[PDB]
Amino acid sequence: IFKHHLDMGHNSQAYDALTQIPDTSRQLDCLRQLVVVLCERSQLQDLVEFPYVNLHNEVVGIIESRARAVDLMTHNYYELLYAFHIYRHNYRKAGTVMFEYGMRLGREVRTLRGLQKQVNSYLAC
Amino acid sequence: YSQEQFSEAASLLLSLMTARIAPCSFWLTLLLDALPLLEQKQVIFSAEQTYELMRCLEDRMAAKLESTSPDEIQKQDSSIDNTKVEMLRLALARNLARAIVTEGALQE
Amino acid sequence: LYCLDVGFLEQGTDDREELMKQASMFMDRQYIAAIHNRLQNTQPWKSPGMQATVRLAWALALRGISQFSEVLEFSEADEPMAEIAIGGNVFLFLTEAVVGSESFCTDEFFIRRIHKLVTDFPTLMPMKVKQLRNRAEEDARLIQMSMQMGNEPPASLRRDLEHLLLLIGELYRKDPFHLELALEYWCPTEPLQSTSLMGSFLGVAHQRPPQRQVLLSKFVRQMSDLLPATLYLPYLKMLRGLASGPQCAHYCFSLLKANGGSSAENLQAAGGSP
Repeated sequence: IFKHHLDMGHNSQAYDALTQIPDTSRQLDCLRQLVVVLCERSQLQDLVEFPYVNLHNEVVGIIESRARAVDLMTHNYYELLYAFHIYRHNYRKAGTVMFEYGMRLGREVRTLRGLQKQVNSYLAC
Repeated sequence: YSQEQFSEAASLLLSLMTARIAPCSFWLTLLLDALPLLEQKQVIFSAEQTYELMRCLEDRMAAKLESTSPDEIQKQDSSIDNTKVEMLRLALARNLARAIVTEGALQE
Repeated sequence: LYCLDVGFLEQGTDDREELMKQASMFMDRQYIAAIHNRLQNTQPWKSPGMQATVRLAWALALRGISQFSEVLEFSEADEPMAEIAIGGNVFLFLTEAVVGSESFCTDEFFIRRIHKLVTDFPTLMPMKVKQLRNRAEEDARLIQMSMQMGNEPPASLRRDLEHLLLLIGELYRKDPFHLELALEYWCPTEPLQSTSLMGSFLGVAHQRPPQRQVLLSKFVRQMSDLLPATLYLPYLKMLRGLASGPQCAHYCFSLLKANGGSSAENLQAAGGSP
């Protein structure tokens, strides 16, 4: 039912189908499916405006793992967890995301685009 | 602004801050100017635009901290003004989340 | 050398097949077989240096041919040709006779041909690269134990990689044209930037050179961190060769900065660069 909700793009309806799911393991799996498909569909507002609760830690773990997993330029998951932190008033936590991603840029990248971005991240935190 | 050309407003403001205009008692007003741009409930500015905007915001912030004294501040206005600073940057960062989600969805 | 210059064959190339058809070596079915049989036969060689040269060159040619040939393919004689070539120290022969001659600076094409020969040698024989690396390391071990016991290194010494280091270092102090072919050995994946390097991808994310030069400069980057003391100096000839030119100098500066900092592998005279 959830995946069909995805197929015809009823995102709120998919969210409700997900909230229906009892098992936390399948909840995490379908959460990963949801995040991947929404990212590829450029449906970002969905991810934030989701009012998750008690699934916040599942989403946090998923997004941080994918941040470990993703390219810095072709993927924005650190910024997504950022905006999540804002959406949940997470001052210290959004700062942590920014400084961390600035460190990651300092490691991976030595380009001027990087330079702009490390400055952005350290400053933001 | 009174006729609501916010884009050129931002252009002029960015130009004048990167010009670093007006004395210390008036970079007060330079800082003060950003409030309606904060008040934007709908924006058309680029993510890079927001970048340089906030860049210069805290750039001038540190600069104002030091213009007062090279390691201190002594102006009577700063304290409560600093409070406004925190609330305004609060609103800023929330609108930054808003602008970035819009811009990312703008690529849809 | 130009006639044998077939450098497109190292990896699969889109133009490789038509280069094959308008190449004489393949339109003559008797070409490759004829030279292979003749070289494996016995011929006068007034200079073992050039004899080793020709054996090495035909071996690299057959090695390149084999990866995309099935009836003009030879890979059996390459190994003995290569062993004869390295044993005859073709490296020093070419270092002295050709490069030492200032008749060799007449055309840029000379430099180009030697440079692609240089890039050709390791990519085709990675097994030989590893074998010679280990053999140089064990040579260092033998010399170390001989000095410890107060004796001389056992038997004879083979220093072909030493010859290569000396040769290429010497090579890249000799160019009027400033071809910057050493910048190839400086991949732009290496973090380095200047007020002219914005046209490069070190101010913009990501750039990957061709596989052969990536392998070469990468093997260089690891040799920055693994060294036996017997090869310490010819490797330094690498260094002074590459030290020519401003941008290559900046790249080598970056590489030694990587070799800089606290470590345990640039602090050693064996297994790393002291």
